[PDB]
Formats: sequence, C-alpha cells, structure tokens
Amino acid sequence: CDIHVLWEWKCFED
Amino acid sequence: EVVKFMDVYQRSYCHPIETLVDIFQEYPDEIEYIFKPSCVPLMRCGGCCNDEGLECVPTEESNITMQIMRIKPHQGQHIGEMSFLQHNKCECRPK
Amino acid sequence: EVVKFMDVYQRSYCHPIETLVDIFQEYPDEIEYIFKPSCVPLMRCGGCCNDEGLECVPTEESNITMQIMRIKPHQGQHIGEMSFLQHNKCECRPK
Repeated sequence: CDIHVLWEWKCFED
Repeated sequence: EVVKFMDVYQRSYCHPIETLVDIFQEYPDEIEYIFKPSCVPLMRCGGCCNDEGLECVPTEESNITMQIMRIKPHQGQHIGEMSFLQHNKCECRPK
Repeated sequence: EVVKFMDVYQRSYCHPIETLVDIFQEYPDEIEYIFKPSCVPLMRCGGCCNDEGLECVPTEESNITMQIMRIKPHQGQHIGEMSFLQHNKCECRPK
C-alpha cells in the first residue's frame, strides 16, 4: 500500500 | 445520515477541483484595474495526501482562455480574452 | 476554445461550492490528533460579488457527519463520527 497513491480499504484496516 | 469513511477519503484525496480564484491573485500586478467578474473558476489541484510529508501538485497543466471585462475609472469598458493556468492531473509527491 | 463572458460570470458568482477544508481548521481543540483523511469536502460559500463593496457570506447552514480516522499519542487508531458545518445558501452583502 504505497503512500503516494490513493488507497483501498485493506490499506487502512491493516 | 453519516458519510462512510471510504467515500470521504476518496472524495478528499488529491485531485483537480474547481476552485474560484480572484484574478488579482493570479495577476497581482493588475490590482490597479477592476475586472468583471472579479474571480474565475479554474481547475486546480486540491485535497490531501496520505501523509503530511506529501503535497498535492500538478503533473499536467494547460492554459484556459476566458472572456473578461476590465475598466479604469472614467474610462471605457473593455471586454477581451484573458488566459489562466489550469491543472489537469495531480499527484502526491514529496515536498 | 474561449469561455464566454456570461458563462464565466454565472459560474464565478457567489454560491455554495465543494471546498476542501483541513480538519484542524474545523476542530482546533484537536490539533494534537492525526486525522485520515486530513481534509474533508464541504459545501462552502465561494466566488465573487463583482462589487468591492460586497462580500459573499452564508445565509443558511446545516451539519454533515463523516466517518474519520483519529489517532493521538498513547492511543491507537480509532474511527469516529465528526460533524462539520456546511453552507446551503450564500448572498452578497455589504462588508
């Protein structure tokens, strides 16, 4: 989940 | 009645957004005259990045031309083309 | 190829517009926190009144509630509801 790009939910729950 | 997390996060993430910009701001040497309208709508990069060390910056830009009125006191009304910078694509980049 | 005057004028004139606002500006007693996203999209008055005697101001407001991630020292990641002020109507009034 690279920080330079818009994220999916999986990036936050983890 | 409550905006869900992913919808707010996606809508606020770095992207071009219509912004209302005062013409004097774009062109501060022009603050001697009076423009109508006095502000224009421009696509400009806006919103937030996943981290405070990143900033939302344009990666594609273009000029847009608009019909604007300009006057000086006791002096004729003018209408002419004026050009402004627009942002077409934005990305989160280190500062 | 050129945006026409009346189109520019109508699009620029005082009205509620989606504006990206930093959460800290809206919650100044929580500047100890880190929020994700760090900014939220809100309807706020913007644009011009084309009279330097006048300013664009809200005349009708409401709240909207959004899910925001919140973390602070000695705390882990939380998600919680945060309320924000929106502008529903705007008008040009003397300054």
